[PDB]
Amino acid sequence: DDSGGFSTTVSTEQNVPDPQVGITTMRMDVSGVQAPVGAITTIEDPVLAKKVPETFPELKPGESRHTSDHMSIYKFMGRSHFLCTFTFNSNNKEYTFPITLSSTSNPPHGLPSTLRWFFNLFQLYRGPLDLTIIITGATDVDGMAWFTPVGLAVDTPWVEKESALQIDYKTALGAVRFNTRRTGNIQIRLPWYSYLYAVSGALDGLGDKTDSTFGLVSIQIANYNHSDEYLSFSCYLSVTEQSEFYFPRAPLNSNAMLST
Amino acid sequence: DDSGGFSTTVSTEQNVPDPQVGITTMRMDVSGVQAPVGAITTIEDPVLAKKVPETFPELKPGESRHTSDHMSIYKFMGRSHFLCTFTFNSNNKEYTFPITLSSTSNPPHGLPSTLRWFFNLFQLYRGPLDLTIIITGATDVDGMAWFTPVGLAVDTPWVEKESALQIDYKTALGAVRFNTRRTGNIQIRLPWYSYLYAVSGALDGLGDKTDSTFGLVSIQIANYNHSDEYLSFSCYLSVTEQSEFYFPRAPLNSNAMLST
Amino acid sequence: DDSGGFSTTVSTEQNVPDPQVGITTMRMDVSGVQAPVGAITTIEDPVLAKKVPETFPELKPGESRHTSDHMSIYKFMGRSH
Amino acid sequence: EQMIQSVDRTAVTGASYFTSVDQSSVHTAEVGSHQIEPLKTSVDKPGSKKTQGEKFFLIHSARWLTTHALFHEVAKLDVVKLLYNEQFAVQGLLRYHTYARFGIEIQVQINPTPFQQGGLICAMVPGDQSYGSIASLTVYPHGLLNCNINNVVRIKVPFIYTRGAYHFKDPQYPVWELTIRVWSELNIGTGTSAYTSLNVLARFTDLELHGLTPLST
Amino acid sequence: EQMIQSVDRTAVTGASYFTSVDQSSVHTAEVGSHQIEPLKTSVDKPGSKKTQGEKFFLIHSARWLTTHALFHEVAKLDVVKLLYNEQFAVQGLLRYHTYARFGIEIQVQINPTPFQQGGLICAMVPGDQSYGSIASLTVYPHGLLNCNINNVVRIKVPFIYTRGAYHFKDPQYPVWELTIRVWSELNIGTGTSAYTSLNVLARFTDLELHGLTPLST
Repeated sequence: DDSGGFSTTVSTEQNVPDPQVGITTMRMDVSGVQAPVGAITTIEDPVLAKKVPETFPELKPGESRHTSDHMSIYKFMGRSHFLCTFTFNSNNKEYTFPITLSSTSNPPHGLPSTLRWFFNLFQLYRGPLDLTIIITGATDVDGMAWFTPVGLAVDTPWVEKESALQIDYKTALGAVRFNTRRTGNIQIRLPWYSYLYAVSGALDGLGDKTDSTFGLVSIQIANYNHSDEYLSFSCYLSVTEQSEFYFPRAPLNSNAMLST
Repeated sequence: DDSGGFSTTVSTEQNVPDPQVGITTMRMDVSGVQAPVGAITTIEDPVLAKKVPETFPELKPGESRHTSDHMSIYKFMGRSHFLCTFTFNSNNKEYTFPITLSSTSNPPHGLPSTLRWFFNLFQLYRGPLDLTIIITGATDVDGMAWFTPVGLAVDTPWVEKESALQIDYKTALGAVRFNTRRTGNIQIRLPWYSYLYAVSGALDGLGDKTDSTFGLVSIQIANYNHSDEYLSFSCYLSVTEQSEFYFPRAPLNSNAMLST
Repeated sequence: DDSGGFSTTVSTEQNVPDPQVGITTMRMDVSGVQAPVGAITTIEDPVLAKKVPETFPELKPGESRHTSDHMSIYKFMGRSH
Repeated sequence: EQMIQSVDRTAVTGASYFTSVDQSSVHTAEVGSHQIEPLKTSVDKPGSKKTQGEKFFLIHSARWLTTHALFHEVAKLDVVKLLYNEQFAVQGLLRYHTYARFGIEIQVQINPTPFQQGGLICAMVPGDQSYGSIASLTVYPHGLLNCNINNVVRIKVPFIYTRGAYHFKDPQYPVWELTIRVWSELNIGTGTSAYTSLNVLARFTDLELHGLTPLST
Repeated sequence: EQMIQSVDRTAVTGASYFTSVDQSSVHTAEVGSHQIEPLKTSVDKPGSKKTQGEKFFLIHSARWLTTHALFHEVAKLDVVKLLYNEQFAVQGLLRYHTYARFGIEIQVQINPTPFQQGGLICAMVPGDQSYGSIASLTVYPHGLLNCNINNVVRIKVPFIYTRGAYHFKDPQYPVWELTIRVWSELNIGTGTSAYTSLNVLARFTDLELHGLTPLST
């Protein structure tokens, strides 16, 4: 061993991801009249942990009927989820919200519902995301929505106000201008731009100000001038497969899951 | 030498464009325990300038993760940029603005923000461009936008007024008529029509009246008659790859970059 | 170099013990009418120090008569004190 | 025409990360060379990074009692922040380096007298437990100290962290928090020692360094 | 008759210089393994003994004047005793080791303005000059700083000493004394700077260590 590890006893592994496939299938009978030896075993040295569990007579458990397979992470997370929503009282103002995995951050400002529950399952995350937004109410309203990477000059989160940024300084960042009239819904793939190797939501105090933020998104509206007619927004996320994952964690307690 | 150059000493080259590729990759270790000879050298005779810099031990600097490669000029400039914007108080009037690389010209009338910073990097430019425009506000408004080559009869820049041109004299130049209703956004490729070999923005005085102007663009609106409802415009540019570039320059000083 | 020494210039040695044998012998003429180049040299970089000294015409300096050789440390220190 | 020897005005030296460029220059003066004197002074493997940093260190210890209730945390420890410290000679390596990355390996030991009973749980959690529920700690790499059978466990983790490598002077947040809980409370007889010791060990693996610098001082 | 698996009562671990013998024992829990993440954080040669100890260090400096007479010692220096010190990160290596042996290499530098004149002599003498006459210092390894030509010298010595290897806490006597003398006095013009700087460098070679120990603290 170049790494210097000395030992008499065997060295082994534990908790290998995706040991088996979710769908039930054949990728005979299972076990009987031979020996149910694995029943009694000690739970510590992973060797004996990595033995196959066996208890009673069994039959090969038939076959799933349907091919659509729900326990692969992607095919699951394909379905989007709620993210955040808000309104406007005014014309020609901008609202910004961060996208932050902080589990400490508690909604209405923070990840609500499923997503909150979601990203605390594993330490590391990286890759692209899919932002969608949806509009309501008065039409022939215009908007521009620019995406701001972490740390660059940005106006406050969770605030409805007019910006001080150069329109240039905005638009060059990449932008989409659109009319509430014609479509009203949007699907765009967030890029992955970070100076981080990855991002993570299980954090506390100092770092949570940083590594927890995937990035910022701001939206500004124009020509809403007539106060009536009640605009509102909604935003949904889902993850393509070009993103990946790392290193599971323990899931949240009951008291950590909120919803609105 | 047919050109007559006599000399004893070697003749060489300097500043060959695109010496290396932006992305980090392998197109071993780099240098060590052999000689760091290039460290000390004289900076004048380009020979010794064209030696490879070497200082310390190194390792081949790994690999970029992503293929999307941002330091090729095109892939950069693909993203458009702000250009100019304005409004209308009236019905059935026309506004014209020039497209001019003049660095002397200072916005609000002139190239603002990024583009201003941009075209002062290199002497010569040629080829097509991509003009886009975007509309706001009241609908079922009609417009026609014709493109006028340099020098031909054209009404004043930076002015909102009704034209004296024959509608014929307009439309035959090529035109696009459109309704604010149905779409409202436009993407069209400016042609390259000039009696110039190319165009350039680094100029002063007399010539800047001429070689700095890529061409003119005018827009006229109709049926806006009802004064309310506040129309406004915006215009964005980006360059296809059929355009090219020549001969770098020095970039602008801090005090030359404005924005709005 | 496993020891990490980097350098452009030659690395060399200095002051190698017992370069020559005390007794005078042949272990021709020495030098002349060819070049007395080693006369002028710089004394620092041991390379130029390790050049053979040469100045004038010479003759091979004959032979010692006796074999008993006194400049070997042992044969000297044999005599007690 | 034999030319006389030319003095060398310009020559370049170098070592490690260092460089000089010298106009006074000349050749280098050696005497002798590397040697091996076959009667060996001390026959241990000569010291090196392998020798030093890779070794074990006692880190933290606390006694474990009965009065602890379920999941009463006996041990909330940090791997890194404790190693870096004046008390070790491994301190030397880091204190001169800005950036380091590494794997970790842990030993944990107790000595329940077999008349006692109970069990402990060792979880290596990056970041913090945060609001992750207690119940599931077994998800993480772990072993189960059990008065009955095992008196010892060994856990091994490679590097996991959100940035390129850890940084000592200004740690963002502790890499590996080492948590220990009361898995099944200690119940005792009468007259038996109602307490028992607990100890912890660590060593780096594949330790790599970067960025020498005095600024640590 | 398939026997059930036997718990392993006795197993032995070890690392570096360390050893354990454990009766609670069981197998070790890995996750993952050593990795190379191909986008490299910092591309310098990773740190190691080669990296650190082998490097140069500024040691001692003094200005050199006219008023110095013949053989007025400008510099009486010690190699070892100065290196071992708080001010370096190489300090780390030794301070945790009792015994060390090594080769030495020295740089010496000045910058006489060519209008000045004089010469200096650098001798590496183990032990001390003692009563050894001044005149002969050239016997030792040495170079000659000469305002005319060389502004630099490089000396290299391997290990020479009367015992097995040097010992820092209780040095018998300094291994390499570094002496410097005024070989030909500095004579100056009028208005020229009447002084000139002098600097010294060092690095170990084939550095070997033995005997880790806290007792340094």
